[PDB]
Amino acid sequence: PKSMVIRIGAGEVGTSVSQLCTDVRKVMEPGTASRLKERKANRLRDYVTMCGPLGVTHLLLFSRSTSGNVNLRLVVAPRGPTFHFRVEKYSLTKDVRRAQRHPKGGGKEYMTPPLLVMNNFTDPKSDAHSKVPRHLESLTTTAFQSLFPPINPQTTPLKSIRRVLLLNRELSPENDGKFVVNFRHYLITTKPVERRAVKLVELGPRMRLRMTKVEEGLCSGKVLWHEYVSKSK
Amino acid sequence: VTTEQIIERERKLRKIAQRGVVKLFNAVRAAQLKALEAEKAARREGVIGSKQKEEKVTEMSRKGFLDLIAS
Amino acid sequence: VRYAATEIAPTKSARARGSYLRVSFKNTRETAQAINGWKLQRALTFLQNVIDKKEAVPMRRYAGSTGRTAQGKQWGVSRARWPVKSAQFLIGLLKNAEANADAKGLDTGNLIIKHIQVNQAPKQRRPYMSNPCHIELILTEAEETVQKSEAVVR
Repeated sequence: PKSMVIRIGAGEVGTSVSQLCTDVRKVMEPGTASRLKERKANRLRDYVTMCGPLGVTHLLLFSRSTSGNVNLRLVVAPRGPTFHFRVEKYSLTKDVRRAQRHPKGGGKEYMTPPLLVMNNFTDPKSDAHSKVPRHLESLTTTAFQSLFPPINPQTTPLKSIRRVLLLNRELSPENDGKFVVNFRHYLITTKPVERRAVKLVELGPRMRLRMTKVEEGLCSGKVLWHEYVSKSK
Repeated sequence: VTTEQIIERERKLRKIAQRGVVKLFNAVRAAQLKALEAEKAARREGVIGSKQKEEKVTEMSRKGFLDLIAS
Repeated sequence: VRYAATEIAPTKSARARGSYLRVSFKNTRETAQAINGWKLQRALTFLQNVIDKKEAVPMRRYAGSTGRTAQGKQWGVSRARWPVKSAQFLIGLLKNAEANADAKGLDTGNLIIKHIQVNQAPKQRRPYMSNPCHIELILTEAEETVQKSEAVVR
């Protein structure tokens, strides 16, 4: 499982989005191309035709609209699906380190991918309102479970286990809530109190995602569910 | 004020993530240690030693301990 | 008269036979010659690497020029390939031999392949004829050399 983070979605790039994408790539290490330098003449076609032979399975695209709104498109190579998230609030890794009293610099931990922890997403039916649960949430779970390599607790070295990626859903299984996606990154510190204490340190970035819209293919296909626009039958 | 309250909610869900990380931690450690001890609890080279039976036994073992720790 | 060298002790030895196997005789012969005379763990890891495309079996007698890579340096042969089904069935047969030796009560640590013979099998009468093979391999614990007691004069 390989993933790449690209800014080709935006017409032009700035310092803030560049730092955000650098942080996202750092999160995606070691299964990502760090030296990927985006150029203005490049396009989604060129990047997917690079993903093809490179065996990349997942692609994050950071786009910026003329209004300044930022969108994160999580696509699965090489034929979709596509998930449109909207940026509500974001913080840089530099800002997180500055705010933290004891920031920790990335090190040998770059060799190990983070473990995915997923909270408040409703897989089983609680109200038979299948349209949000049985259409969107299971796809979210599968999409991230495939974004990160499958984790076998019975073979994973605990000393290699060093990073965690939190996806917390502000939403209840009764389809009541703010439908907010919380993306965060934490570093594991194991302290001997065998009884071991696990302390999690913010690494960033903090991401506030609005689950806006979906596509079957790579930036193509019928709208399967759009929050604001429901198409008649 | 309101922002500050947002950051106490921040540490709240931070502690929720901490509990999740800790439970995954001790679940993995206990499952691995117990399954390895159980599989080593045999004869010098096991009762069978042909490895086709032990692979399936080891799979059933991690599965039982994983289910027991999960619920 | 002359006496032929006696066979190694059956309870220091282990035998394995596979008859009517549906793998090419030339490929099986080449793989057997490559793995002949080696340590058991060495042979198993070698065949696993052959499956994993890591190490190559050199062709000497039944050699058809297919690959000329750097993997042939360790054998000094310029023609090396990767017999997959050969490696897999031979792994199965040495695993069977190891199980037989364990049943007989031999030291698993010191099994070495003294003998491996590949013969042709009756042709599969289907003009396109298949070439099945018979493979028999004989393993032993490493030969043991022990101390002398000092001779007493009298």
